[PDB]
Amino acid sequence: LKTKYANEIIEIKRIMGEYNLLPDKNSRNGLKLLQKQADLLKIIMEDTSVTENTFKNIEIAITDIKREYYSHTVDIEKNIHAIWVAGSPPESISDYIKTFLKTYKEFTYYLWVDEKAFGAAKFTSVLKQIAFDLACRTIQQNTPQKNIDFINLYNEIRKKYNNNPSGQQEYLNKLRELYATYQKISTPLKHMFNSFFLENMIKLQDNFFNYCIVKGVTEINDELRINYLKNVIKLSDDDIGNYQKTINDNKDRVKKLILDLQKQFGENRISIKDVNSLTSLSKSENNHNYQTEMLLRWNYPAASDLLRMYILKEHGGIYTDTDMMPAYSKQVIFKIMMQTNGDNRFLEDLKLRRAISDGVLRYVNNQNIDEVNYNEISDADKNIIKKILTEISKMPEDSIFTKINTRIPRDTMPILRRYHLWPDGWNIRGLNGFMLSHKGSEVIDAVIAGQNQAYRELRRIRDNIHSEIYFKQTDELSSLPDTDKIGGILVKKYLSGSTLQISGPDLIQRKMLQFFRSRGVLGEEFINERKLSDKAYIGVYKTTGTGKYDWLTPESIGVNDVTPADESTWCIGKGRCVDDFLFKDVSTLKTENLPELFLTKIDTDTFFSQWSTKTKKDLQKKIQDLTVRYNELIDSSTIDFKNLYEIDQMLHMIMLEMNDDIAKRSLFSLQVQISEKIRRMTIPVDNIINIYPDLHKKNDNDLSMSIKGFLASNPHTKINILYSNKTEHNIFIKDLFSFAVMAFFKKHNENIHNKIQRIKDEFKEYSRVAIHNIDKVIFKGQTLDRLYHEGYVFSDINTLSRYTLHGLGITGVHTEENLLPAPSSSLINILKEHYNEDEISAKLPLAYDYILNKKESSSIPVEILNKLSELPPHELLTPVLGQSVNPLGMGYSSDNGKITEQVIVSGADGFDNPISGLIYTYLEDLYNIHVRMREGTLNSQNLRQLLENSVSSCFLTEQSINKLLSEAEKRPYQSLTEIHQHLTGLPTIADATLSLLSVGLPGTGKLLRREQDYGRPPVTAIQDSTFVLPYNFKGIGFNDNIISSAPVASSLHFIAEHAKYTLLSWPEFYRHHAQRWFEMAKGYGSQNIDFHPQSLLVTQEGRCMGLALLYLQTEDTAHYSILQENLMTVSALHQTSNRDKLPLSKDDNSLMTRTYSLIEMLQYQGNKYITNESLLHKTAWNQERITLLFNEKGVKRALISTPNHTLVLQQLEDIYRLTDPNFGHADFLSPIDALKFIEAMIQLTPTLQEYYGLLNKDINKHIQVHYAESDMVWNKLLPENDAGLSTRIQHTTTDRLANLAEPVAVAGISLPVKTLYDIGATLDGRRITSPPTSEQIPSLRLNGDVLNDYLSRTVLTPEQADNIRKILHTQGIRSGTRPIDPEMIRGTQDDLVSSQTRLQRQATRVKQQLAGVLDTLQQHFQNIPRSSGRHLSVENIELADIGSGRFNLQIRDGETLHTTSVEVPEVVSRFQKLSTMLSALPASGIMDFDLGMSVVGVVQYARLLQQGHMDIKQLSEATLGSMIQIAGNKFLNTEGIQGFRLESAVAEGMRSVATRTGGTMGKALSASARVLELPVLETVLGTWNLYNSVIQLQQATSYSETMAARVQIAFD
Ligand SMILES: [Mn+2]
Repeated sequence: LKTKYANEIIEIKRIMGEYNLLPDKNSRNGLKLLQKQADLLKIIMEDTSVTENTFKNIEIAITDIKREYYSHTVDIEKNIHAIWVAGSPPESISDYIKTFLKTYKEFTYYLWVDEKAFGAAKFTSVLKQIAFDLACRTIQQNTPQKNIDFINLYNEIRKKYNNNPSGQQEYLNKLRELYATYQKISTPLKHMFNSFFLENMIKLQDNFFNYCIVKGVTEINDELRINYLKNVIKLSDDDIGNYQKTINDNKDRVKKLILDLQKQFGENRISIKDVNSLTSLSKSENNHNYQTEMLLRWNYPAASDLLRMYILKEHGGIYTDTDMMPAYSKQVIFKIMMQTNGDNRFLEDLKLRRAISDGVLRYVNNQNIDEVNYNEISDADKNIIKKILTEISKMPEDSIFTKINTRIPRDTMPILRRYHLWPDGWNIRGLNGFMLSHKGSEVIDAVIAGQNQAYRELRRIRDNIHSEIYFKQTDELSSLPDTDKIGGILVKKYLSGSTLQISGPDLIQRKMLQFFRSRGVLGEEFINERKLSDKAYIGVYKTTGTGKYDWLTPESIGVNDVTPADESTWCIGKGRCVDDFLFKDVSTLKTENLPELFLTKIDTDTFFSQWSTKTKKDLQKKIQDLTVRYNELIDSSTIDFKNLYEIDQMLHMIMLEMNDDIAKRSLFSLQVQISEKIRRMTIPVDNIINIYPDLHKKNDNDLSMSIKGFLASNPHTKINILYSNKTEHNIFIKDLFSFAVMAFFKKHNENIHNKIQRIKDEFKEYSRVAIHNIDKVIFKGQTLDRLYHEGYVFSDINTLSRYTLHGLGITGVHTEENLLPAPSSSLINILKEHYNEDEISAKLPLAYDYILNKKESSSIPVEILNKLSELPPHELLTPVLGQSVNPLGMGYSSDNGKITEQVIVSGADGFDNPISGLIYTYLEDLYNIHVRMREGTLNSQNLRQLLENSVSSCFLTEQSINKLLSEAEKRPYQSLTEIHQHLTGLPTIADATLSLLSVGLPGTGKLLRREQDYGRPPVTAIQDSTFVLPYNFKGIGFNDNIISSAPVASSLHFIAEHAKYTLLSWPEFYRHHAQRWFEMAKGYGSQNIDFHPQSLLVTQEGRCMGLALLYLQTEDTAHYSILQENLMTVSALHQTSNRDKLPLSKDDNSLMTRTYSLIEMLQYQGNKYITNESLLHKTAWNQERITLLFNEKGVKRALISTPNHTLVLQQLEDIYRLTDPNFGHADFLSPIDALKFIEAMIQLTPTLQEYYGLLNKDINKHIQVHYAESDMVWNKLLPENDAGLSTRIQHTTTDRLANLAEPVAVAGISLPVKTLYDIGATLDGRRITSPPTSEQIPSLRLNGDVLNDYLSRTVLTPEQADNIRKILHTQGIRSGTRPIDPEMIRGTQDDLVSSQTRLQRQATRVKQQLAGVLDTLQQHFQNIPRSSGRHLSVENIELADIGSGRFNLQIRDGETLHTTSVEVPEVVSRFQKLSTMLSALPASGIMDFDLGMSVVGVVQYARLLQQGHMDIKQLSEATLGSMIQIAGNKFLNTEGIQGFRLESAVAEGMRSVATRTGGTMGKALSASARVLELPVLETVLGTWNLYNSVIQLQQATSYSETMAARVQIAFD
């Protein structure tokens, strides 16, 4: 290994030198160097070819390095810190302090006192009262089927006790009894009472922080709290007096105690330190978690969990709790051991150590020994303990207690260890009640970061809007602050008044374990069995080779934890019912000042109630103008940025033009509501991931693994690996020039080409993987093009690339690191059964290796692998689909609350994206500054001119320009991110996006920026992460844990290869069943039946879930109608876009893309929900049960799922609306009729039953019903941003143009703009949306396809036909579209309009039917085993059966393979109808005009085909023509005339029909027959030949559309 490891050997020399050149080796940097060289030695020994001598040398080097690390120890500062809980009686405290001052001679006792939080207990009690009352109100209102006895009794007791406020104890005891009653409530109700209470309290805390923002205060005190209370609840003077009395009493108590102890021990010996004098308290990243802890705490008599951390970090020394006692000395413990005849029960039993410690306390402080509480102790033990105390009371006060070791290892915090004799055995655990550390310790930083992360995870309940409520997770000691358990603890404490911990000893132990693991090799002695070891604690008692532990000479001297005043000891006595309580009536809450919990509109009558007269008379007019727009913005289901910008800008201006305080508060409430709305409306994300690899690392295994994982996560994901060749080329030139400063070209080119070709070939067979060259999609005038041209090399270039590719239209998730899809809940549940929560993250790489690839390793049990193979890969991983981002259009990965640029999730196509434009402009400005600095020609005035007319000028401050000029003079060539950092003082452009937004969104943007300092997530941060880093498997979200809260797996619905319907023939399904649908609905009692069939999804993938969920969002008739119209419009647009292959305007295209992305995300989410029993209750189909649900259990919405389809049942108003996406909806008076109709509809009709998936199946066991426990669950699951599909009627370009009444003059004639757009008027390759100016009129062009469709749909007047012919003649047909022959364009008179319309309708119907017929023929022809080539060559067709359309088709395959069976009754039945109506025409006064026209069209199409004279498709079309001819011959040739032509017979029949009944119908029939008799028109044959020659080859469509176009040609 001396060759490969040679260079690293050089490295080790240098690290040794770094060890040698250390002024202070006892420092962090030296230890870092030590771990670096230890890891290098690890790398050396990991090589397989290592001799035994090298192993021994490495081992002794490791031992020496470990000894050197362990020798570097720090002597802690001589301080002792104790936190004074406001509610602490000094008589029980002072003694302990004296003890700690009599043994620790050279130590100063600092009592940390928070003067401004003396009254905070009452404030949090009032907040808790309000939150619980709100939770009770919402529970009662959300479950109106029954009244709750808990709520009734609770309101009863509160209201009754209002009479006697002085009876607090009477109230608290009755509340304990109330909790005893509450324990018997239903478990789902308990879960809702646990989620609500917590969410409401977090909301109230956030409201208080918002008030702190609006008052512009910097530090929070009691006066601020009292003013907030008076502004949120009516406060009388009595409660203010109570608050002040508590504050004064606390001040007097603390001053008296400190004065007494200072009189005894001296001035400087014991002192008071103010809590507010800590830098960490006001630190922004601590997020004011100290204030939040004051509210979310259940350990009342205990001290704060976060203050001790700050104190240890900023001061160092020893932190102790009040009731800790110094450990017993060696001599005293030895003597008590020998004086009790060897009975160790005295040194283990808690109830006895309590009495002994009480006696020692009384002796040390010269108090009466005989007064020791001796209860629950027998007389014999009492007497022996009495003699014990009398014997110890002779020993020198000095030799009664011991001290501890104040020399601790550098950057380590010892933690006391506690041993307890429970009845079940020995309980050993670490305690945060006694810590050692030193100032500037770094493990304290890790613990503080962990505490902040824990509070973030706790707040995740309210942060995540679409977060589930009902997870019945069992108690598992999860690292997650499991929200349900914490809410339960909080409710229990609020009700009764007296385990799990957010930031207790458990979290501290976890964080120290993680940090010591991160330390590396040298920490191996601080971790044992992947857990905290015995050397990370103090007080560890080694066992004496037996069951019990020897109490003489412990490994480390501890602290007497057991004391008569332990928090869990005296609490049997103190009732604590007055120190921390404030009973305030909540019914008088002022809802208008609470935007978090109540969304209110501008009620102009009551809004200006507390405003002063002058502010009213100045600003009321402007507010009244704002009223309607602001209410519209709030009530909208989408966010339009123009109105938001206008409203917010003018609200901010109004705020700036005011000096009041109440009106300022109301306007700030409006801004808060706006910001919350911005937070709520999330937009979907496209199923696209774009990885920008760094093509220089030695291994690409991570890239392949990431691509495989994202391919396996979902079968529709699109993956784009964007690499740039110019960037690599310029990097090569830069390396060669740097080498030249102080041959390989072919090697480098081969290396890059080989890597790119290898990644291309590994995923060659997958179409979803696209290897892209970035310098092939960017415009030449773009900033990136200039960056490549100049030779930009700086490492941030790729980040810029990402931003550019988002502005180019490439949406999705852009990333550089090799992301992996997050593991689903199923994989985690599988892994949990054989692993703990801390090993799952370690074993996940092996599981992913087994899922994506097929490798297995012995490090994982076989049963795990077998369980993993039983599930599909897409059921174990989370795909990119189903995600959502902020409406501002960009989200970023988070790292401890700071958003970074590892992952950029950029909205969805078609949605508004302001950040795109902002970053585009910013990148341009940075480029301009960079280029002007490149030549050194930048000065202050130029810098001002560059950024004018730009938002980035908001960063133009004097210090920023000064720094920019200084850095420009120091080094002219700086990367764009360096320019950004100089200009703004921000780390990343992601941080600058919000500041750029504030320009156009002032006030709201500033508010959202200010909320980041107060616990609220950044608005541009993704919360739920579906990705994990490949090297550490940590989610990239803000407040998520991938292990304990992994997302549920989504069920994927897979359908058969053959599609029963395609887009062309889909309307057949609606047409043939609509009438029977209506008849069934009307016969089952329906009174309102509406038909709005959908055409968005013609296949059953997703079981039409998406659409159904949309119909489930509506709660009102009006919203339902608006949604129905919008959906019909989008469906028509879809048919126009893809069935006809017609271009659309930009607005319509964006609307279609928005609706489609929303539908796909909704379908994914719905399919995920229905399969997970924790969220929606699923029941088998039973009419009585469902009626009981809809009548008794208060269920208002339900999803009825068949195997292949989904129906929606609602309870709008007082009627039950059953919605079928393919058939519209029906309205029923009672649920039972709706259920009967659903049963009949899905059961009776055979084609319906087969298509829905219920053929030959019992409907009582294959139809499921999914419903919610409470209606609010739907409000929690369904997204709020509908893209306006439910509130506002989206308008297509045609509707907008139809409103304009000004005509446009083209080619000398004037026609309306709507008609000009209809005929396909395009400017430079884009359909017009506005009246063209006179200059652009010559540039207009006519789209051939749109004009052809318009002609085939419209019955023009002769004058209009002349106008269109003239316009086409003077403008021409746009190149690449369908050429149109002017002879085709004609017009009809008034009397022949109905006939022409019916003919066009029949043409469409025949197109749709023949499409299905030809698909059937292709399917029948493809299942025939065919050898090499396409020589099927149908020998002979013959019509066999007359009633079912049986055609015997001999196939002359050459191998005598003959399939004489096919069922095509659509062709035969029309001719049967025509013949039977012709024969009985003299005896029937009925004439079917539509049937005649359809038959005429079919025979004309067959004539064109056969006159025109070798794969499956064209052969099947020729076969179809043959069967049309044969059926006509069979039905119209009554006698066997050899000289029989179908056209002549059909024409003669039409002529006889026309001559039997006169009129315009007869004239039209005669004209059709006349056309049939004569030879085909020259122009007709010309257009047919032109199509079949050039147009079919030009188009890439399948063959069905070409056949439909030909039959349309025939009908025209
Ligand atoms: Mn305690």
